[PDB]
Amino acid sequence: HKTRTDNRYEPSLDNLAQQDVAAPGAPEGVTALSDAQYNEANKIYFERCAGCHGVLRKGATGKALTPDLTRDLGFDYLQSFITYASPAGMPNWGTSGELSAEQVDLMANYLLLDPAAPPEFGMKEMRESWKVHVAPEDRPTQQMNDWDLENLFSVTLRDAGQIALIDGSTYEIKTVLDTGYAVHISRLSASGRYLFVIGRDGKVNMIDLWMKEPTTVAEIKIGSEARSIETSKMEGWEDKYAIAGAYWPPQYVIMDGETLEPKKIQSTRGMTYDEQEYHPEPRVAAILASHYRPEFIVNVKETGKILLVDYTDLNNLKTTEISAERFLHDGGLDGSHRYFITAANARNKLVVIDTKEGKLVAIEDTGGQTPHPGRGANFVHPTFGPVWATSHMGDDSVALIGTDPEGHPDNAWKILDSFPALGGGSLFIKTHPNSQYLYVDATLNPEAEISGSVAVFDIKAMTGDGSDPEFKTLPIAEWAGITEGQPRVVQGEFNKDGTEVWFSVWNGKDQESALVVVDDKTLELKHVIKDERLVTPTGKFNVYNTMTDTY
Amino acid sequence: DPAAALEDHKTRTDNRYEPSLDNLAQQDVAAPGAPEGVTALSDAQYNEANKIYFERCAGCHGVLRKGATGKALTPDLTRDLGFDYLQSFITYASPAGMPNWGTSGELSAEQVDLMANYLLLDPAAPPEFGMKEMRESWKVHVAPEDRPTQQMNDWDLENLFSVTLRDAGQIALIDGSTYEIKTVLDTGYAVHISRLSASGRYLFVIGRDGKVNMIDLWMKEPTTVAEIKIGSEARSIETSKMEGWEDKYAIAGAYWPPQYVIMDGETLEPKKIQSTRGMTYDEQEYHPEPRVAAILASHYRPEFIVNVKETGKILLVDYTDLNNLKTTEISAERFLHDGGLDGSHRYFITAANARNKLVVIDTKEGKLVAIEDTGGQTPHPGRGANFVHPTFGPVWATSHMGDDSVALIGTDPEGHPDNAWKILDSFPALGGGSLFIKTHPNSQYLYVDATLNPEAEISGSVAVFDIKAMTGDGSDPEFKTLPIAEWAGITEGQPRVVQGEFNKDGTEVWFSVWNGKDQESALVVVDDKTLELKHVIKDERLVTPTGKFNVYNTMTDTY
Ligand code: DHE
Ligand code: DHE
Ligand code: HEM
Ligand code: HEM
Repeated sequence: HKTRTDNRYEPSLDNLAQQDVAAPGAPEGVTALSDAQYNEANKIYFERCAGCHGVLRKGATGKALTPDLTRDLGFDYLQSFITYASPAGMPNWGTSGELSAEQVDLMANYLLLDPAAPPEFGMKEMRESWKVHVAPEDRPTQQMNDWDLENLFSVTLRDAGQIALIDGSTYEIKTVLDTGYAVHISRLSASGRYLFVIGRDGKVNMIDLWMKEPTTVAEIKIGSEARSIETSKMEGWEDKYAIAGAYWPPQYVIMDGETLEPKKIQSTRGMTYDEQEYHPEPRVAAILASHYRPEFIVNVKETGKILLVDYTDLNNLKTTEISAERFLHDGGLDGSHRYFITAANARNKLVVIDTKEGKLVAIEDTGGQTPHPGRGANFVHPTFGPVWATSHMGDDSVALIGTDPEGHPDNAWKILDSFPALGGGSLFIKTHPNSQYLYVDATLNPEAEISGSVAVFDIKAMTGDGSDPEFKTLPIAEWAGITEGQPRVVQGEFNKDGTEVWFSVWNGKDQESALVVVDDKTLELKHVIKDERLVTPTGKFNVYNTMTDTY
Repeated sequence: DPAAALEDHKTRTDNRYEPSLDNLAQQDVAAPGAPEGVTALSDAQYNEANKIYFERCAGCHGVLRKGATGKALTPDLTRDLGFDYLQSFITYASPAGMPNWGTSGELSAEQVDLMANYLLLDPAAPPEFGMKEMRESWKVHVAPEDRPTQQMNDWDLENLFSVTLRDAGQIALIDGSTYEIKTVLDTGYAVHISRLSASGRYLFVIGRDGKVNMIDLWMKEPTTVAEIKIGSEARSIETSKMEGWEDKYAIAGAYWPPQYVIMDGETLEPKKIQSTRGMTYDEQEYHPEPRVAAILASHYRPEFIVNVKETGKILLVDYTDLNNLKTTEISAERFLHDGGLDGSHRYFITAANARNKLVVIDTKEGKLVAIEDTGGQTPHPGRGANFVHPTFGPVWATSHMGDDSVALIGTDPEGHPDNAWKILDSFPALGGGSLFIKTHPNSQYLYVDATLNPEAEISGSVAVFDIKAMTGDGSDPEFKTLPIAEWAGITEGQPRVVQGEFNKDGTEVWFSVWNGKDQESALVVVDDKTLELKHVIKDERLVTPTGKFNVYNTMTDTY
């Protein structure tokens, strides 16, 4: 229950926590909580505990806390245990994990009562929230603004419920668009015309980059808690569909790529792959799109299932449910775009799926604690050949896995090397075909100096001889020149040409933040982006690199 | 207005066939707490109400009370209605269950109050049943290696009949030519159906309580060689029938938990469990209790065909790879129940009973091909009846529970294009309450029962149509009425005749004369060529005979 560098990345269901709940009756031997006491405890539970234990308390990374188990433990045990607090959430907006004596009582009593399941969110609810602001027939037939769309960057202004569209060459903020609250990621249609953003509360906004003044042409709510979205990327299916994944309800939704009309909702509730036991809360994590078949690649966390969903027929729906490893989170395709490599983070494993054949290929331990690749980093190692890399939240290690079964059979799907970067708390590793450098952040590191810097390895100098490759440390936060707080540097993202890499210097909402652009060839500071509108910048997504999956 | 119960809860000929979860009802449950404004029930009182609910109400309203054919009765809804309304409504009783064993639907004043109070309380979900639970129940009595390598008894296995002796939880293996009860086997609780492996060697039976038994017909004395529990309430089972996959797998479907399980065809080892919880096909709303109904096996692909009732989805599950599981979830129609393959074994035709529709799936292409209203009320085909109509061509027939109609649908898209998947004719048989229609390739007759008809004369008889005399003139073909119950010579009670089943040669058809467990029942064998009584099977052991399955016709899907 203490704060580890690799346990702060748990889901904070703060949007779901806003829903009022009715206090249940208490069975013999259990004391009931008033509506207010219960609601106060429920809000705390959803915001700080549900991530590890589940809203239904059936367990996730943390064990189940169902009434039968908790009642056996007793109020005294629960009270004493909860007194120590709980793991802190993500920095800047997350919880501290500290509880008062009054709250420790509410929490202990709450865990002894029978929880209700939060409301479902189906077609009727989605269609009611579905709004087409600009019908397809009323949209332009060609780009009507003069922006360089493919070099645009879509930046999340987290706490402001907005995104900034920034010119990748001039660094001018072309526009700031409202979305509501905390967009998690931006994804582009295969043609690069449509920008899709998903907010943590399940709201999806679709933006037409071809309009003279790009704006939301359609919006829809697909759940109460969501983190993922993706577009159809199979040749011939450009702009056909979009898909969104939710934590609650546990489901994914395929929507029309032009109107956001909800077409197919699929529940992810089901059996765990290994112990084959029913799990009522299998959250949808990363969602990618196949380049080999007209399918979406969906990670189902708690059950350890990777779904290949064929979108050529939504009525006679074909899917391949792949038994993988529990706690699937993020991942990416290799350089050839044929293999999906994903982190089963809590189990320190990388799962590899062949998207052409639709089958599991390998599962390997990285030797590190809690791999968190984001989409990862693909590059040609001088000795090993094609590899994909990931850093870790739990330690300072960077692991490389071979990704070329045809040309380098002996290295394929094997962890070829592991070496240290700046320190623990890493979230994103990055490179680009035109770059000779491998960038690794350390966002969640407890040391300000480290969390504000980035490690950079020279791929060309890598020998794979077993020694630890040296790295240059870029003082990103220092380059941004921010006085107050301990801003955290996060997520490298390259421009279309792969000549410049951007990083977010993430500070609190009422504090100063910035984006730092680094000249990839020289590893020197290129530009510092600051604007009063740039509030809590986090995710950044270059249109071209996102639409083509170039990483 | 509570007086609305007079119609909503009235017993009809077509509303007595909803599930009775009497096995799940046996589990003792703790009383939940009662929130403010609600009076609590003691553990004893709550358990009593729970048992009644699972036995008489859960079929229509759901174990979780989220609604099935009947509306949801969750605490949020019932509390708004209030105790007074519920008490008054429930006082009128509820629809009766199936004959002989079903509920009367009558409640005492004490019980009515227990039910009203029960509905105001928050129900807990019954226990799940996963791999750990299944493996704990898994027992292999005779390892494959120790079984015979050839038939060791002298029985004509293909002409054998596996008959459900319902209430006793037994099955009688009866010789198809001598009519001798070769053996009566015990499985514990009520067996719903018998299915045969593709080779015809293994007999699989599914108990309503979720118990699966596998019987080796090659043993000198056939007995259960392996058993396993796959849930708390189950009604379906099937074997792999794709060429090259003989004896490879068995699959069982459950009402609770909502799931299906693929097992090893030789040992019953549980291999893959799949939850059926999901979204309804049309309104796309989450349903927490989608029951698995009929399960058939594809002859065109190595797949099982699974009907998921409340969500209206037909699943085509590919068993060639259980790790990288390929399935096709076909949006069909809600309330899918029973069905069968056409004569060519390519198309699955199934009844979405509560909606009076027949759904047709192309098992080769793995897609929905048609949905047609039968024009009748509550179609209940069983596996149906396929035959080449003299003027219409290949057709599949179904009778109805809600009326006396028999509907024919064309099943030949290539050879009789205009007639394909269209209701070609509809005509009356004996009366409403029909459950099974039957024919065989070697017979020119179509048999139709009327099991649930309120009139004894009708419920104890069968209508027989002469397929050869059928024209396409739109008029109603005549039928001969066979007094099956009368032929059986049974005095006490009103036994009901149910389900025709042919012998291997298709020269004789059997019917069950179904009476109560403490009453006399019988099996009646009719000579198909003459439509005359051939033989009556009576035995003190023949208690509550219902489903009958001929080994050959079942293993080959000949109907
Ligand atoms: C499932 C998931 C994905 C994969 C998206 C996809 O494939 O489309 C993802 C990706 C991401 C990516 C993707 C990067 C990429 O390059 O693909 C980014 C930038 C990101 C910024 C953040 N994430 Fe993320 N994130 C979660 C979930 C996820 N994050 C959480 O549940 C968690 C731990 C807590 C929560 O309740 O949200 C969490 C906190 C954060 C943050 O605090 C970050 C740093 C800032 C923010 O804006 O909230 N997450
Ligand atoms: C899901 C299902 C099937 C499909 C089987 C398959 O494809 O493997 C089926 C088939 C059947 C078939 C299949 C016949 C065939 O030729 O395929 C028969 C004989 C049959 C005899 C009965 N059924 Fe059945 N039956 C149910 C469910 C089902 N019945 C119920 O839920 C119900 C309504 C009440 C209950 O709680 O069980 C019920 C009551 C009955 C009876 O009362 C019958 C008449 C006597 C008995 O033994 O219980 N059901
Ligand atoms: C949030 C305030 C919160 C509560 C409440 C909570 C409770 C809780 C209890 C009572 C236990 C004891 C379980 C037992 O049977 O002994 C327990 C145990 C663990 N928890 Fe927890 N927990 C809260 C929050 C969190 C968070 C944010 C995490 C995940 C980072 C988490 C994790 C765990 C883990 C791990 C355990 C130890 C046992 C195990 O599952 O290995 N909890 N929690
Ligand atoms: C079992 C004894 C049983 C109970 C209890 C029960 C309750 C119940 C209530 C309180 C209503 C009224 C709800 C309202 O007005 O909102 C209600 C309504 C219907 N029921 Fe029922 N019911 C019990 C049993 C059964 C059975 C066995 C069936 C199915 C054959 C059934 C069906 C219905 C139907 C139909 C209605 C009317 C509303 C609708 O869903 O159309 N009930 N029941």
